[PDB]
Amino acid sequence: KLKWSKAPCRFCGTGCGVTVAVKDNKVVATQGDPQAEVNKGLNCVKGYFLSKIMYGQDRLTRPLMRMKNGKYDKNGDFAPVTWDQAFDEMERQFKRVLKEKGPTAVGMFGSGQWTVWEGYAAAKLYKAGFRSNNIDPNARHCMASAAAGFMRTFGMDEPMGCYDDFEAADAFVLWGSNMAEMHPILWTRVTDRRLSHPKTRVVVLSTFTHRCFDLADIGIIFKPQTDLAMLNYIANYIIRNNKVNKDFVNKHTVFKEGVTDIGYGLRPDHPLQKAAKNASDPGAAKVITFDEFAKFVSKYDADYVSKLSAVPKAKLDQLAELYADPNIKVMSLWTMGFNQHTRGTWANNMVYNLHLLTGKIATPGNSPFSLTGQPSACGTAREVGTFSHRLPADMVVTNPKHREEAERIWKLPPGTIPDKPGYDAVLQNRMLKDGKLNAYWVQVNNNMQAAANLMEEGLPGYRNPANFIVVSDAYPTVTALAADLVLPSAMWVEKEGAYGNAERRTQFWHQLVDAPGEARSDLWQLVEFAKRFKVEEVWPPELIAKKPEYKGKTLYDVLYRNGQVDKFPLKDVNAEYHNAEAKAFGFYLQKGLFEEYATFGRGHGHDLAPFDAYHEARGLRWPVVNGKETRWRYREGSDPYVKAGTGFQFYGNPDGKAVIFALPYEPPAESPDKEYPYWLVTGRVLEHWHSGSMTRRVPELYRSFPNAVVFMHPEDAKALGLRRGVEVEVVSRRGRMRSRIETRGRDAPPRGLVFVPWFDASQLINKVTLDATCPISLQTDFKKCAVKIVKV
Amino acid sequence: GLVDAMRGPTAIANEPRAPLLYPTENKMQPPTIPHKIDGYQLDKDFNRCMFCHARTAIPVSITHYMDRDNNVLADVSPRRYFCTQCHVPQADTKPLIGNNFVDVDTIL
Ligand SMILES: Nc1nc2c(c(=O)[nH]1)N[C@H]1C(S)=C(S)[C@@H](COP(=O)(O)OP(=O)(O)OC[C@H]3O[C@@H](n4cnc5c(=O)[nH]c(N)nc54)[C@H](O)[C@@H]3O)O[C@H]1N2
Ligand SMILES: Nc1nc2c(c(=O)[nH]1)N[C@H]1C(S)=C(S)[C@@H](COP(=O)(O)OP(=O)(O)OC[C@H]3O[C@@H](n4cnc5c(=O)[nH]c(N)nc54)[C@H](O)[C@@H]3O)O[C@H]1N2
Ligand code: HEC
Ligand code: HEC
Ligand code: SF4
Ligand SMILES: [Cl-]
Repeated sequence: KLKWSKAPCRFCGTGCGVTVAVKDNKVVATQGDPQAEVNKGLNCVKGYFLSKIMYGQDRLTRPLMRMKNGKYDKNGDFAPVTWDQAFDEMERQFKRVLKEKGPTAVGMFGSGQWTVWEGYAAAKLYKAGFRSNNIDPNARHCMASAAAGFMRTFGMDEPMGCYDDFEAADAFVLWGSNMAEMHPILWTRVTDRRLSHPKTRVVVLSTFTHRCFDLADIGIIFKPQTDLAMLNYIANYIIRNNKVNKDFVNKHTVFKEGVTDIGYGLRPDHPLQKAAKNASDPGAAKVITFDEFAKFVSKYDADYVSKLSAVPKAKLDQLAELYADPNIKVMSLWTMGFNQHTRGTWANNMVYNLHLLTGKIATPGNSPFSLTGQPSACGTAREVGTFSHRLPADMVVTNPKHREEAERIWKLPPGTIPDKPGYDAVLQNRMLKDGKLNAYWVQVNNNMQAAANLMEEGLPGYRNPANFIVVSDAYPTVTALAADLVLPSAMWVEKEGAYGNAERRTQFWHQLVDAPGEARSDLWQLVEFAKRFKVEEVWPPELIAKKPEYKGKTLYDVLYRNGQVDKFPLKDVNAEYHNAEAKAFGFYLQKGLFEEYATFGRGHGHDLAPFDAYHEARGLRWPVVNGKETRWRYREGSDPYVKAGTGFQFYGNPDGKAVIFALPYEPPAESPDKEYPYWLVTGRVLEHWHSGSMTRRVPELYRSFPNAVVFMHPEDAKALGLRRGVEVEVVSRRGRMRSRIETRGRDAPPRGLVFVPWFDASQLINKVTLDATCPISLQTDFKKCAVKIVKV
Repeated sequence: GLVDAMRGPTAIANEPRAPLLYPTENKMQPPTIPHKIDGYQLDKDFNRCMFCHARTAIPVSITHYMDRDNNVLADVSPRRYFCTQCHVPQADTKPLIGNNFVDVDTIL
């Protein structure tokens, strides 16, 4: 009676497989997929409520446009309109802005919860169609430091290990990851390894105590940002105790020293930016020797590091010894504590240094493993390259050979792709406020809630009368409330999808149900809108003169009906499932997109299997070469790209070697002071996803954790005259929010620090945070700034 | 018009009064925990839940005693040890908005 079909979980980058039961157009149940290798049948509480996430009573079903006196008005209340009406106004607004200001004044803010084909369609629309690089995603707030860290150390993105490392590690080292709540099924694999093989050690480092400490053998609370000094201490330890894997280092690594004093990614007239010496080229580095590297880290001794970090020397040593001991297989894990960090690219480099010095990489259990947060920050944002500097498969717009290769695959005139990186996430809000980004489309994110410094940048940027803001969502959100046009979107299994998880596993799903009302997928909206633009309106004449076959053609024709993206006909669609977009445009759009996109990575290290293979499997891990997935990269015998006889080949780098970097501790952008004497850390809880727009509309998840709270040390509550349950304002120099004190909760911070989760749309903690970023990756540090706490 | 019930009526620029912390209610999806769990130890030294729910309160089902290969073991699987990844208590308060889910439970 039920029809059960496979899909990845809609939520975290773990990428659990689920099976989904449908009857009469409704998801009636889901279950953890017992045949999926990632989770073998388990989910967490979020996964187990997937059957409720599409059914909030206020699901968007019609376009809503601000209207006054019968026409679009910025000051108008939202009124329902047709799809043609919505797209007419969008078309007017985009064309007006393009003629007056050009493509640097249009933009898109996308998502690592886009399906792979959504992100690819949006990248073509902006980079090849509008000729704008102002497309960037919420994964900018997330994995940008990790991807910069990979490109610097390895020359290619994403982990070289895989989830199988959890069954082989002898020591897990969590560098601020709260896996117990944020990658629950991976933490179950940690817990299984540890309880079943009890010589295994679990080391948890954090700026506050949380549920991971319930398993930890060694728990380390450290001062925000002083992880940089701890990582160097370990490197020094390995060297001073003669535990370098010298053959590995000589064969497979080189050494660089990075430029320092690189500022904090603030507006250029901010005093911190003016103060910095090297903000202009903050990723520069020079070649050095091993010995210069050993000298550099020798400054990071126990006296300096233990005082700076507040971690006792005995613990720094227990930790350093697991890294050093050649017989211990070490899996290091990190998430936003390393990446949302004003030196988080360096921290990424620095944890790879520990593994490179010892040769503990790319083999089972010996695994520096960057955890990804969103379900498709990897499969979509990073691999498709939906970022202001990117092209697909690690390519960059600044490289002329990369632009040539995109223009070849996309059948564009030479010189079509813009060569200068466009506006990244943080800069998009600053340019909106400054009225320089005037037509803007947000899809599958809630960036008004999610971006730091809401009151100074994002809210006045969205409400600026010079700008026109379109938001595609499934539900009302504060982002949609700040927009001018809201488009009702089809979500999760209302559309055929692909998501790529933290271990390079791309997982497909069919469309299993039909969206309510006139909700339509983000994919449909992008490709439909592209019909509204002729090449003569969006391309300089000299490009049309080089491909004159395109005269008078629309972007829909150039980008989507190009002989490639439309080469698979309706008869290729599996007739047992709907496919709304295929029916809408007249060909198998997802398959054509995927196969054209897959041309970028095939034979270049990022190989995706044939489209149909993913509808048959429970994911496959890239590179998929001759039908076989790859579990360990860069290791001979595991990765088909590695030359025989080399042992290891980091073939992202021209000499095949990984880079070890000498980089210092530098302090946060904003630390506590006399006026604002507490650290504010922000983040998540197990039961809610991100902005809460999905989870906090599920009755059981709302009731499990109805409101955000200020987690506070009991001695700090006593010093402030507070008790559990009293209301406070949390206040920074930027803004304020009101919430209740929790001195007895699952997060127990040290004195001087509070933790506030960001899932509650009535408690917008991103009014308080600072949009300072790592200057290399442009990723915001939401994990530390200075606040005071005042009674209401 | 357009309202976000997860925020309530307050414009983005303003700051709503926070509700009280709600007490926890006393009284196939993982069942919710129909009792308070404040102060219950759940760590590698002691699993308070197993104190009443061991197959030795309604006991855990045999699935909870299964490893990754579906071998039934003589004690709770490490994979199920941290109960609160899947089972959650509930505040004694109504949902913010309706939800049109259906459980299979009630449609076969
Ligand atoms: N339940 C749930 N899970 C999710 C999500 C969700 O919304 N809910 N979202 C997913 C996404 S996209 C992401 S990015 C991840 C986030 O996963 P995490 O990064 O694990 O979780 P957060 O709660 O964002 O961050 C809290 C951690 O930041 C660490 N931290 C703070 N400052 C520092 C520092 O200076 N150094 C280091 N090293 N650590 C620091 C603290 O130690 C704390 O453990 O979760 C993913 N999984
Ligand atoms: N203070 C603070 N801020 C943070 C973080 C932090 O740790 N602290 N974490 C940062 C990080 S790592 C990340 S990943 C971001 C996450 O921030 P966002 O991605 O902005 O947050 P989400 O709530 O996941 O937004 C997803 C949106 O997609 C909508 N929706 C669901 N399905 C669909 C669909 O198929 N189509 C469309 N159009 N809409 C859909 C949902 O209703 C929701 O509004 O937050 C960043 N912001
Ligand atoms: C005895 C002092 C208990 C402790 C310790 C824990 N639980 Fe419990 N639980 C207890 C009773 C008497 C009942 C009601 C009878 C029943 O089985 O429902 C429960 C109920 C649950 C449930 C609901 C099971 C169902 O509805 O099918 C769950 C999921 C549950 N309890 C979980 C749970 C957890 C995770 C605990 C540690 C934090 C825990 N219980 C401790 C008695 C007692
Ligand atoms: C997810 C990986 C879970 C973990 C960890 C724990 N439980 Fe569970 N439990 C889970 C599900 C999906 C279900 C329903 C289906 C099933 O396998 O039975 C349950 C059920 C229970 C029950 C009810 C048993 C019954 O006969 O109906 C109880 C009392 C219960 N679970 C308790 C419990 C305890 C104490 C756990 C920690 C040791 C625990 N569960 C972990 C999913 C998950
Ligand atoms: S661990 Fe992540 S992927 Fe798995 S069920 Fe929970 S939210 Fe989904
Ligand atoms: Cl607020």
